[PDB]
Amino acid sequence: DPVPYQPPFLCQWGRHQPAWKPLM
Amino acid sequence: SGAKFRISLGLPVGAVINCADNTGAKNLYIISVKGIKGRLNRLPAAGVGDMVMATVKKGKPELRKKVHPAVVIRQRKSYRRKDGVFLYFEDNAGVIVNNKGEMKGSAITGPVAKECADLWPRIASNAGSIA
Amino acid sequence: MKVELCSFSGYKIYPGHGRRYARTDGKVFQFLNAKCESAFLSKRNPRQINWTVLYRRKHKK
Amino acid sequence: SMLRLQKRLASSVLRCGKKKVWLDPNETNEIANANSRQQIRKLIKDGLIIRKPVTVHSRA
Amino acid sequence: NEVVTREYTINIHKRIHGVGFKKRAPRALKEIRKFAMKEMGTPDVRIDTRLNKAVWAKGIRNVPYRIRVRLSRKRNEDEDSPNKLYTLVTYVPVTTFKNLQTVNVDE
Amino acid sequence: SHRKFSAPRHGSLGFLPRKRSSRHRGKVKSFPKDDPSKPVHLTAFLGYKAGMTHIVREVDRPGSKVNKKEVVEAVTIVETPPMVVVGIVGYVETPRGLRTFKTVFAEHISDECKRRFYKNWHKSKKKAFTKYCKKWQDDAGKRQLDKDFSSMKKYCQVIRVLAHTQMRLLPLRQKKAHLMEIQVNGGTVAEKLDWARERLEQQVPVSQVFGQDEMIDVIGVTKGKGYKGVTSRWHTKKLPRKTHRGLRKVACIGAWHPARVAFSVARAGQKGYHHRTEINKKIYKIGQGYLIKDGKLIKNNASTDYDLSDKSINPLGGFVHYGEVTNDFVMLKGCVVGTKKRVLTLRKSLLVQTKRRALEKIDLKFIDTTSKFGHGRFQTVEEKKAFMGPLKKD
RNA sequence: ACCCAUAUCCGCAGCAGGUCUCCAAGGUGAACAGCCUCUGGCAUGUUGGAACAAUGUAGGUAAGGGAAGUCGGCAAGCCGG
RNA sequence: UGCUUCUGGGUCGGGGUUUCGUACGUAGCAGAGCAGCUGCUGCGAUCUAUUGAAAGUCAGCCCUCGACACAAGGGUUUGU
Ligand SMILES: [Mg+2]
Ligand SMILES: [Mg+2]
Ligand SMILES: [Mg+2]
Ligand SMILES: [Mg+2]
Ligand SMILES: [Mg+2]
Ligand SMILES: [Mg+2]
Ligand SMILES: [Mg+2]
Ligand SMILES: [Mg+2]
Ligand SMILES: [Mg+2]
Ligand SMILES: [Mg+2]
Ligand SMILES: [Mg+2]
Ligand SMILES: [Mg+2]
Ligand SMILES: [Mg+2]
Repeated sequence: DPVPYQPPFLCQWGRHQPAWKPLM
Repeated sequence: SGAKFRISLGLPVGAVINCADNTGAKNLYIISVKGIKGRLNRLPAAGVGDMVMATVKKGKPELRKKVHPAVVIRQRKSYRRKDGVFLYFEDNAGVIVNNKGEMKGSAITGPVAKECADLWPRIASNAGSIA
Repeated sequence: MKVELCSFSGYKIYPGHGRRYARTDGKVFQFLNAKCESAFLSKRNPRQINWTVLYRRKHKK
Repeated sequence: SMLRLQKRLASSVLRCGKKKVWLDPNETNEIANANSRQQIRKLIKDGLIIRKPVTVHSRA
Repeated sequence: NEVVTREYTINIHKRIHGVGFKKRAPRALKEIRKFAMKEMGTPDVRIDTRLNKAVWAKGIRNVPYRIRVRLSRKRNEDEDSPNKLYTLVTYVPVTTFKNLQTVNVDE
Repeated sequence: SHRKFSAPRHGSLGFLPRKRSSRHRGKVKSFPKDDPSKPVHLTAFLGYKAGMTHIVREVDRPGSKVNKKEVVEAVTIVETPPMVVVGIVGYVETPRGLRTFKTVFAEHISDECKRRFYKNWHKSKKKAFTKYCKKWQDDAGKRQLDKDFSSMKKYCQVIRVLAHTQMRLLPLRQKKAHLMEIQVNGGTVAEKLDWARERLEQQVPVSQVFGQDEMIDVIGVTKGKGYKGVTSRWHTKKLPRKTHRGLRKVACIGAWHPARVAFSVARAGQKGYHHRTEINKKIYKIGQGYLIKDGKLIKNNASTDYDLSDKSINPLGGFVHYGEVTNDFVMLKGCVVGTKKRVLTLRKSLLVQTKRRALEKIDLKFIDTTSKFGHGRFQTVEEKKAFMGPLKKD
C-alpha cells in the first residue's frame, strides 16, 4: 500500500531549543 | 559533678519560644544554640536545659531588636528520662539568662523540668513548681 | 519502683511503659498509651467512655 | 454457538434493549436455527425467551 | 474411597491477606481451587455458580472471612479425560462458624 | 575545583563488601588468646535470639547524677540450650597458615547432628558414619584412634572442640542442628586434649562457659532487607523535589579525568543479611530453664530477689515470632544483631576488660513480662484475671 | 442502507488529537457543578499469569520546629458552602 | 528449612494474647414530646440491663495432641 515516506524533519537541535547550546 | 545526659531535641533555629518570666517579653526567636559543633545541613537545636541564643521578637521595645542569651526550660517534644518516663510539656518555654547563669526576671511561670533544674541552680531557686 | 495509676483510664502503669504529660499550670498526668493521650487531648469524659475504670466505679459493674 | 443475531432480533421484536432479552441456556440449538422474526414470535409464544423485568429503583 | 462427599470450612482471610483491592475475589477463587487440589488430588476442579455468588455477594474488595464448602470427589462422566476423577465444589449456607469441624458426611 | 563546604563521608570503607554472606551461622574470626596459667574452659557459645523486654536495676557508679536510681534498659533474651560435644579437631601451626591436622568425631552422634551432613534428609538413606562408628568396638580401630590421639598430644597446638545445638528442645520449625568449633584456652596440650576427651559425648551448659556480668562479643548475621537504594543503604542526602531523574539517588558519582567510578562511591545494592561482630555486650543474668521436681514444674525464671513472683520470662502469649523459652537462657544489655529465630554466636572478650562501667555488679529488681504482641498492660495471667474479674466466657 | 466517533471522517493507523447539531429522568443539592441509581450500552480501551526488589509516575500521611531549603512560598498545605 | 520411631508437616476448631469499644434480638412507669381511646395503645433520636459485649487474630504471632485427610512418591544426573 502506501509506502511510508522519509521521516519528516523535526527541527530540533538548532537555536530555539535551550537543551543543547555550546559555546557562544 | 553529675553531667547532663542526652535528651530529645525539637527546637531548631527558627522557633519562637514563649518567655516565662516577668521581664515583659512574649516571644523569643531562637537564632543559634550555644555548644554545638555543626555539620553540613544540620540545624542547631536546643532541648530542655540548653543554653541558647535568643532574640525578643515582640514585647517591650527595650528588649526588642537585640540579642539576648537564654535558657530553654520547657519543650513540647517528648524526651526520655533516665528512670524510664517520657515526660513532655504543653508549650515551648524559655527564660533570659546571662552568660554566667544569673536570671534577669524574678518569678517563673509554669513548671521547670528537673533536667534543667539540676543543671541551672539559679533558675531552680526561682521556680516554685518543679517538673 | 512506684506503680502510678493512669489519669484517664485508671490502669496500672509500669515504669517500662507510659507517656507522662505535664501542663503549664501543673497537675502532672500519667498516660498508658496514645489512645488515652488522644482522648485527654480531645477532652473526653472518662465517666462516659465504657472501657475505663471510672465508668465501672460509676455504674457499679 | 452464536445467538447475538437472535438476541438483536428479539430486542427488535420486543421493542426494548438486548440487555432485557433472556435467552434459554438449555434450548440453545432450538433458538440458533430460527433466523427469522416469524420463528422468534413462535419462540415468544412457546416461552423459551422471556422479557426480563425492570431492575427496581426504590422511592420509599 | 473414591466417591467421597465431605464438608470443610475455608478461612479465606489467611489466604487473601496481602493482595490489592481489584484482585481479591478472583484470587480467593484461585485459592479455593488450590485448596480443592490440595486435599483432593484431582486437577479437574469444577466449582459451582452458587459458591461464585456466595464469594461475590458483597463485592470485589470485601470478601467474607470464613466460608462453608461441600467438597465431593466424583467419578468422571463421558467426554473422558486423562484425569480419572473430578472434584465438585459446592457452597453450604451456615449462619455462624463457631465450632464447625470438617464433618465427613455420608451418601 | 574543590568542595565548598566540607562534609564527613556517608558510610565506612571498613565494611564495603556489602554482599549477602555465604555462611548463615556466625563464624568466629578470632578466638581469645590462650595462656597456661588459666585453667581449661570453653571460649565461645552458640545461642538463639528469642526476644526483647525491659529491665529494672540499681545503678552503682560514683559521681554521676544517675547514682542509685532505677533505670530501664533494653535487654535481649537468648535461649541457650546446652550443646552436645560430638568431636574434636587439632591445629598445627605452619608458616603458610594455621592448618587443621586431624579431626576425630565421636562414636554416638545424634540425629540432629546427622541432619547437617545432608541437604535432603528425606531422600537420603541415613547411611553416614556407619563405617566410621565401627572403629570403637574393635581391637585395631582403638589402636588407630590411640595413635591418632597420641600424635595429637605431640604435634597439635590449637585444639578446638565440635559441639552442636540441641534443636529438639527448641520450639523452632527446623530440626537441623547447627555445629560449631569452640577453641579451648587453658593449660598444656595434653591436659587440654584429655579434658576434651573427657567432655566428649557430653552436654555442655552455659554456666560452665560464661558467668554473671561478663563483657562478651556477639557474632551474627544482619536481618535481611533485600535490594535497597543508596538513600536507604548509605543514608545519603536526598535530592530536592525539582529533580527530573529521581531524587532518592546519588547525583554525582565522580570527576571527569578519573575515567572510572571509585570503590568508595556510594551506590545502590544489597542492604541487610550481613555477617557482623559487635563487641562489649554485658550479661545481666544467666537464667535457669524449666525443671520438674516433686510433681509440679518450677518456672519462676523472671523472679528476682525484689519481685518474689511466680512468673517466667515468657511473656503473655509467648514471644513475638519465636515461641516459648523452656531451656536455660541468657539476658544481654542493649540490642544484638539478627532477627527472630536467628542463630547467634556468643564469644568471650578479646580485649583485657578493666573498666568502671564494665566491672559493675548488677542487682536486678523487676523484669517486664508483659505482652509484647501489642500494647500489653498486664504482667501475668493471674494478675490479669484478678484485675478483669469473671468474664462472659468464664 | 450504514458509520456520524476512544474501530466505518481527517491525522501514513482500530492514533489519549480534531470535527457542525437534536432528544435530556430519580435522589443529594442554588445548579445542566461533583457522587450513586433507572431506560439503553460496554468488557476496562494493541494482552495476560506469578511476586510486591531498587529507581520511577499518579495518589496520600508524618512526632517537634514552621520557610531556617531555594534565585524566588516552586510544589504541597491553610481559608472554602 | 520440613517431608512414617503410631511418627511428622498441614487444614479446621479450641484456648493464650491483642485491636476496636458494649453487637442483632428482647425487656424497661428511662426518654424532649406528639396522636387516638376512657389509665391504656401507637411514633420516637437517645439511655440502661442482657453486654469489658459483638467482630478480627498470621497470612511472617503462642500452645494444641480435639476432628480431618495427607505424608515411605515422581523426574534429571554423576566414578578414583
Ligand atoms: Mg546547605
Ligand atoms: Mg576542603
Ligand atoms: Mg524540570
Ligand atoms: Mg510488639
Ligand atoms: Mg438512515
Ligand atoms: Mg480503540
Ligand atoms: Mg485498568
Ligand atoms: Mg482486557
Ligand atoms: Mg510534620
Ligand atoms: Mg504537629
Ligand atoms: Mg532562605
Ligand atoms: Mg540558604
Ligand atoms: Mg502555588
